[PDB]
Amino acid sequence: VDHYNVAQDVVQMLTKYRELQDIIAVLGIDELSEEDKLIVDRARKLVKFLSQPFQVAEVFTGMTGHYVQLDDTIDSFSGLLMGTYDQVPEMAFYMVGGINSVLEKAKKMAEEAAELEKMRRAR
Amino acid sequence: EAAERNPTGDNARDRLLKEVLALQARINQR
Amino acid sequence: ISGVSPLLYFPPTTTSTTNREDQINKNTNIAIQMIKRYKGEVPPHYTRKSSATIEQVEKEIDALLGGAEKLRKTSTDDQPMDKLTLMERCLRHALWSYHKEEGRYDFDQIGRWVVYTPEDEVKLAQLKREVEAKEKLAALRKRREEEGLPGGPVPRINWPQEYSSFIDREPVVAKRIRYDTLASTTLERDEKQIES
Amino acid sequence: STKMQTLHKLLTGEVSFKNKAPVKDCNIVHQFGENWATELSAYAKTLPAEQQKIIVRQIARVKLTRYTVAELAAYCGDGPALLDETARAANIEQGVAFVKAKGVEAFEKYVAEESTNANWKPEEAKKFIEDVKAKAK
Amino acid sequence: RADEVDYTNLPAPKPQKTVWDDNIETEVLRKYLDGLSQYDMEEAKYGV
Amino acid sequence: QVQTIPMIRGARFVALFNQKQPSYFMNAIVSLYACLNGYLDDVKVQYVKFYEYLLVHRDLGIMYGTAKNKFFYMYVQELNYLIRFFTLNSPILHGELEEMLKQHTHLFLQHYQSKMNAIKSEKDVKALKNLLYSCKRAV
Amino acid sequence: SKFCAMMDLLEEMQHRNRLKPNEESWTWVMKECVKSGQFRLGYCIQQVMETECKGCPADLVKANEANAQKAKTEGKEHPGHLSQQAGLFDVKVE
Amino acid sequence: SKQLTFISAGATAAVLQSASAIVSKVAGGRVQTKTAKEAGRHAVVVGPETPIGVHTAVTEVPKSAQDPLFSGVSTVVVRAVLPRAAPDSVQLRDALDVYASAGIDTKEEVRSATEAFKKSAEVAVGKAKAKGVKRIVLVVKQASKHNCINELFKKISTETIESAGLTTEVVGTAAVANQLIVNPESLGVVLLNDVAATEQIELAFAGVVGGVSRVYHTVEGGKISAGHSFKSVALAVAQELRELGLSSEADKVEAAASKNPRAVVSAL
Repeated sequence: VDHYNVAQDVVQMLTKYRELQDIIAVLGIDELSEEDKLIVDRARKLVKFLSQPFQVAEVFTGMTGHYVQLDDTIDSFSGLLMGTYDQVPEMAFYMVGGINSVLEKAKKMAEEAAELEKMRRAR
Repeated sequence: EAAERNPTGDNARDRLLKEVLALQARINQR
Repeated sequence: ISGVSPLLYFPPTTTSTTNREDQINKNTNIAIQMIKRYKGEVPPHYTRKSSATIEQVEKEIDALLGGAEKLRKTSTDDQPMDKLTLMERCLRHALWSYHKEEGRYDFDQIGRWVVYTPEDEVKLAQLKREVEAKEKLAALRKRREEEGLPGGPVPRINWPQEYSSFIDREPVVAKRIRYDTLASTTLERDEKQIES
Repeated sequence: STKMQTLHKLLTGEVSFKNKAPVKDCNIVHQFGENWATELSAYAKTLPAEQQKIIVRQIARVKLTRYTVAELAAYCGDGPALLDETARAANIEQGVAFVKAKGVEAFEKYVAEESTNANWKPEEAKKFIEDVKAKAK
Repeated sequence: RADEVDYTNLPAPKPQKTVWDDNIETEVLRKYLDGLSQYDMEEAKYGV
Repeated sequence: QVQTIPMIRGARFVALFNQKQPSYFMNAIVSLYACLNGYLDDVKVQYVKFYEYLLVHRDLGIMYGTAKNKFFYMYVQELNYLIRFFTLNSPILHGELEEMLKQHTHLFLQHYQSKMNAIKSEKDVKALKNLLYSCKRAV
Repeated sequence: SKFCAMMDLLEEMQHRNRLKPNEESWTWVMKECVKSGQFRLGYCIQQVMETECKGCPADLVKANEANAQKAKTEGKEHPGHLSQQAGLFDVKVE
Repeated sequence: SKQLTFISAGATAAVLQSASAIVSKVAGGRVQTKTAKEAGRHAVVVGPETPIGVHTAVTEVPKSAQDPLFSGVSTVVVRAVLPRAAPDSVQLRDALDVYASAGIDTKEEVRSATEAFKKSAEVAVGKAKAKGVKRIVLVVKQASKHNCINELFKKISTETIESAGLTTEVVGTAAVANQLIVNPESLGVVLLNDVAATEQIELAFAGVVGGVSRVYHTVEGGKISAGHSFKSVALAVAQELRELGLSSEADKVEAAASKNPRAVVSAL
């Protein structure tokens, strides 16, 4: 039942995202409501989060692949829909496998940007 | 007021999520 | 049930003593035991600033509110209240809270002079059912005692069917033992002792 | 041939059931028939001595597995060879207590029900009910 | 001469949840009795 | 958006037509009659399934100690052949039918819909959705 | 259910064969309700007989009331699970 | 002069009387036999019920008393025993699981349970190291009721064992019991969590092997013998006499137990 509910919610959110994409093409991305400016964000992370690196492509693309278990998939998407991961950057979900990969990539991004600030603050 | 008075795999995600966001706040500070 | 058994099955009616008094008294030892740990320490003793009985206080309140009956005027719930109404509400609320804490569960007046939040109505409804449920159970177990039946609740089961669909005797055996032992024991607890 | 080979492997522990269910006297009878012991013993004779000894030992252990854990703990304290007699005496004693408790006719009906629930033969039930009655007096 | 049977396949013992008579005693022990039923089903599935 | 009486009742009827398993004759006809007579006007469209589930399986009148009918209760499955012989607009069954419907509607609006309209927590929102899905799939 | 079987037969007699049930036909329904113990159904039949037939037999009415009181004394007036209170997030929709 | 302490825990008077007769006839009166309810040394406990003051419940397969059916088997079954309170009081094994459901604080009980499990784990790993096995088998009842005591047991037992460098394999009660009775040679060291079912399994194994004496390690530090049947009690007495420094008497009792289990007293 949880799997079915999560899948339907994702589909509904994606459908709403397409409808909102029509309106951001009319009034720019502010003029919708607060709710439809949180739907867009969590539904611009779902789209980025649906991409997965395949182990078969390790040689060509270099990046190591991921095999996401079904249990992880349901929880990972379920948490995103509720809004638990509303502070993670959008790009952390692009070509990553599982929720843990999202978090580790966030560490590598937050720490990476830390050096950039110390550089840009200095020099 | 009473609620304030009173107070494993999922913990790791919470730890990482908290720690991940900990640096995001620190970078903003300085 | 695969495999003819090595032995028959018989009722596990081993010990006959288990007198309800002793078992209930043992049940009373557990109840007092768990409650003390849950609650902790008995709160520090408090000395009354004045001496007065609850009955005396209630009589004084009745006398105070009786002289203003003619002056007292009713009004719509949404309309502002009067001094007499406010005094009556406060006094009755305190009195009935004290009574409910003591044990005088007179719901008719508690629902009037204490209910001011829908949460309060919820609590009253939950409490009202609980008291009635205990009364019926005590009467039922008294009537059950009058009828000399095992106190422990009996699951509606046909054990001849149980062995049939089951594949082995061991799970069925134990299941019989548990319910049979449950039926033998009575789940009553000492009343006055707990209230002390 | 396949049945005997599968039974030998199962008793040896090499191959377990589909659901990893315990290899009890109940489950072995479930999948290999009522007289699995007889056919297995005859088949084992076509095997070297070591395998024959293992088959005999495993069969004996399986027969001991025919009792529940509680019965084994209560009755098998003084060895397995004396388990059957001790259990029978304990079973007989329970019958005597029941007879002295709730008469005989009800006990006769109860024995009939238990024999029905135990898959026991009418002769064994009659032998048991007669023995307990004789023990009473 | 095709496959005959998988001797290593037992039927799973189909558990049945014990049902208690609907009385006031059951209402009082509704939580108590439900736990026993759950324990019974767990025992049946695992075996003991 | 002008919403007249026909529009409201039509929308509720469409929501009720959503089914997964066949519905017993008594349950289906009773629910249709309630919607037809406007008892569901105050009930939100998304909550119609939950309202129907309570009406059929549960009984709020018995729950909140406000029962006055003698025979017309939804747990009496034998009324199906009396409803099929007399009609729910008979002098015999019409009087009790209205009473239980009015009590059920009043209790539902007072207790359930009011709370459902006061949910903002994300966890509560998710819980409410799961409840609605279960109700939709079961009456 | 005997009551369901008999009511269906009356429906066939009334709505399809166009034959009006007589007092005897309705008195075989009331007897079953008393015998079965379905006092709530007996109430409806009692009104049915009074509305259509020349009243209801007194003995059956009194017997039906007696069954209702015994259930009331024994706490069986309504199914038990219906009286259990439940909230918005506590109703275990199945 | 010397004293042997007899503890009775759910044992029929016949077994206790037989034990008293055996010791009196074999010892000859040099060592007195006093009865009590708790002891730390020179103690024999008769009856299935666990006595008060024991934290480990180890049992092995003695070479001398091996049944012909179980010849050559070598497996050590250690049951962890939590501290035992008065019969009326709630036992720790049950309090640790029900108080959590009731919301009561469970800090002291957890601490006491942790200490007992650590001691039991230390005993189990010591036996495993002595025997040379690399992995031990933990046994936990998978009932939903025991969803807290077992969880702590696994959390602590695996922690201590992994710290020692050995492996742990968790299993239930039915599967292990069937394996131990049917194919016990595939298990070297098996630890059992403190549950009634585990106690029955330990008794069943101690009896099916041919009747043995279980060793209980107490809080005070020591080993006390435990039996439940005529043969098991006789072996327990024989081991106890051996500990006191009596070899010939111990051998005679062991020989009598092997020959005539139910009537050792008359046999010797």
